[PDB]
Parts: sequence; C-alpha cells; structure tokens
Amino acid sequence: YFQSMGLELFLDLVSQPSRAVYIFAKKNGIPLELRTVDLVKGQHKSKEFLQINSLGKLPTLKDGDFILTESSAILIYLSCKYQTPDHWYPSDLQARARVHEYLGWHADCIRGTFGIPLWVQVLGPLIGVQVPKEKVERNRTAMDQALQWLEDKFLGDRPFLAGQQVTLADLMALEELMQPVALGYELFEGRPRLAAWRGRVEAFLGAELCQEAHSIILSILEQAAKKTLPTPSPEAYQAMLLRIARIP
Amino acid sequence: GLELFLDLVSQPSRAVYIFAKKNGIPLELRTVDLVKGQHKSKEFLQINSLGKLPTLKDGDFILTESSAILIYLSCKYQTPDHWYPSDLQARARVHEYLGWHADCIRGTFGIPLWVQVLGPLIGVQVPKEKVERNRTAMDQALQWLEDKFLGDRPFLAGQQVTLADLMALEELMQPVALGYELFEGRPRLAAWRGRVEAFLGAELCQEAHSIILSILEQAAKKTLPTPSPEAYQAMLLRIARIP
Repeated sequence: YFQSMGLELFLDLVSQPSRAVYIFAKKNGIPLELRTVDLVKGQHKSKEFLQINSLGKLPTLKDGDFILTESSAILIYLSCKYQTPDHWYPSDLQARARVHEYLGWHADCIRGTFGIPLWVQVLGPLIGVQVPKEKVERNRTAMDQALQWLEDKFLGDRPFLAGQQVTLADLMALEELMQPVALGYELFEGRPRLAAWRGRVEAFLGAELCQEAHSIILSILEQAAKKTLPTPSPEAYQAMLLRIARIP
Repeated sequence: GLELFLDLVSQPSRAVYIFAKKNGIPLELRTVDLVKGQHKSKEFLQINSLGKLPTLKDGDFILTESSAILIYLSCKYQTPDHWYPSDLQARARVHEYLGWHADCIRGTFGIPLWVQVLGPLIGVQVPKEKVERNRTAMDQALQWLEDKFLGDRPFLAGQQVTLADLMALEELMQPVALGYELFEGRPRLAAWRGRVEAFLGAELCQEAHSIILSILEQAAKKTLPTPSPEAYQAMLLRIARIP
C-alpha cells in the first residue's frame, strides 16, 4: 500500500519470473525498492495488492503511475529505461529476433511446464490435493522433451541460448529450470551441454547473487516438510485449485 | 526475397499474414498443410527443426514465433510506429499483452478445433469435463481482456491497433469459426472486433479467415486430408496436453 520514492518491484522469490527480474535488476545495479508479496499466503490476491495490479500476479513493476506486469515486458522496459549493457538485449535486428524467438518458445514450452513439480510436491498437498500420477509422468516427459529442444535448437554448440553472450533468454530459462532442480529433479545430469551452459550463466551472474536469488526456492521443500509454510487464504486456495486443474 | 511458411488454419500464421498484407511487405507465401503433417516432413524439418508454423526465412536467417516474426518485420520494413510504438510505456503495454496472451490465450482458444474437428479426425474424443473446463477458461480470459486490457479504451494496448490486437483477434476467431459466438453479450469485445476489422478492411479479413471459416463444413463433408503418422503423433501429444 505504501510506496518508496522511486521504482518498486513487487515479487516473491519462490516465483521463477520474480527471480529473473530480481537477478536482472541486481546484476545491473538498477535501483529498485523490493516489496515482498507472499504467494503461498495469498497476498497477491489481497485487496491491497489487487488495487495495484488487478491481475494479481507477480512480478509487478511500479514506476510512478505506470504499473507493468509480465517478466519479459518488465525486463525489456528496465533494459531500455536504464540503458543496460547491449548484450542483454542486443540492438542488432537478428540477434534481438533470436531473443524474442526464445522468449516466445519459452512462454509456450517452459513456462507452465517446469513449475509443475512445486504443485505436485508442495502446493497441492498443502491444501489436501494430490496431482494424479499419470499427470506427473506426462509432465516429466514434457520437461525432458523441452530440455532436448533447449539443447538442440537454441543452445547448439553456442555458449548461450540466443548467441555468443548472456541475454534475457538465459535469465528466464535458468530461473524456470531452477524450480524442478530445487525440488530434487536433477535436470542437468546426463546433459553435459546444458550443465556447461548453467555454469557459464551462473559464473557471469556471480555466486553470491545466485545464492540470494535461489535461497527461498532451495529451502521450500524442507519448509513444507516441517509444515512452516503459511496457510493459503481462501482467494489463494481458489487460484491454487484452478492452477492444479490446469495440469494436463 | 522473404519467404513465409504458413497455414491459415493456424492463428499465429493468420496474424503474420495479416500484418504483412496490411503493410504491403512482399513475401513469398509458402503453404504448409498442417492437417496433412507437412510441417513434420523431412523437407520442412530441414528448414525449421521445431516443425512449427509460421516460419519466416530471410536468406540465411530462419525465424520462428509469431511475436518475434512480427517485431522483426516491423523493424526491417519500418512499418507505421503505431503497430509497435517506440514510446517506452506504449511498447511495454504491447509486450505485456503479448506475454499474458502466451499464457492465457495461446493454447486455450485453439482447443475447440481439437474437440470438434482434429481429435475426431484421428478417432480421439476430448472428454466433456475438459470441454467444459476450457469453456470456463475462455470466458474468464475474455473477462480479463474486457476489464483489464481494453477497459474503456479502443484497443488492447492503447489508442491504436498494435501487434497485440492482431494476435488476440486471430486466436478469438478460432472458436468463433467453430460456432462459439463469444462476442455475444460482450459489447466491449464486439466493439473492439469491429474497430480492428474496420481498420484491416473487409477483404483482408475475408481472405485471412476463409480457411478457418470453412473447416467445420470440410470436417462434416469428410474432405480433410488424412494426417501423416508424424502429424498423428503430434496431434495425440497436443490432445493429451488439454487439461
């Protein structure tokens, strides 16, 4: 409800696109007031938050009167407004097209697929709901196919997903792949090219930045096990039920 | 010369087709028959390994994803600013819609074609429970489109037609073409469609929508091609991702 003097970012580091924007702002030293909005508790569906963003999704950027959603949109906005190093989002027509191509494919094949293990293992059981085994198997196969395409189409024999340098594409991809990794799905094993890529991206980001970005997600399974997670609000419950029923 | 590989039965294919035609961008149009499975053939997999439409080929440079294609074409051919405004916040609004679209529209609004035509074509019924869940999901997404994106503004991302309106319209056309009259009872959405279609022109709209608008009749009359085994495989995978 209350604001800081400038740029506010409403986020929860349990969320993949929140972590992507967090990392981008931190790495570029973009001065940003972090406002934590607790997803599990349901604070993104609170009256106060819906007043800011009627969609009630994270991350949300507030720049004065200007309120903006969608990590890709937020990332591009900040990169321009703050004139970040070119490699992140290259001016070059074709190099930029490669970043947009990845982002488009990501929205389709990664987003909404790689997050599912959190629902299976933590969030569903948290409200008494099990994800059927057949769906879990389907999701695992879907993840493996997507990693194969990630390796073959995008990475190739190149250092990063959209060319010779780290772009927004790499940031988005990593934070999504981190979700199953944090729950004990070791996605990089048996995938040497992908493993090398991760090492490359994380080396660039810095160990300390990666640590603080990934801290929450790396502890969530254990916190769920010790039953220290918040009880979802009725609004969060409703949204959770809908999300779970969207698992194919 | 540029080539566009496309099939007008497909929503993102139509969006790119419309943008190019409205802007007079000279493209070699190359029809790739999706139902037959030409997108999964060796010759096309040799061009786009992902075997997905639309695909744009610019000499050596091969590009997929309608959003990426649209942006690329807009900069390459320097189309009128309004399609993709250079203004920081106007542009962010376009990206914001496109991202939300990929999550809430793309993959949801196409489902009735699978229910009514494509599934039955290969002996697969979509369970009623999924059909009803999909209908509810469409209605919820339409509500966000009206309340959050349009509001009382003329278009989805501001005062003028942008890439956002093109993608939205072509996705919404899919259920419409299959008998879901979803602009009924939703004045803001109906007015928006009227605005977008008036800007594009009746002939371009007619040309873009002709194929999808005749697909139910083709299914009823049983004149649709038999899918290749590769198409069949992909169809089963797509049907199984309906929740």
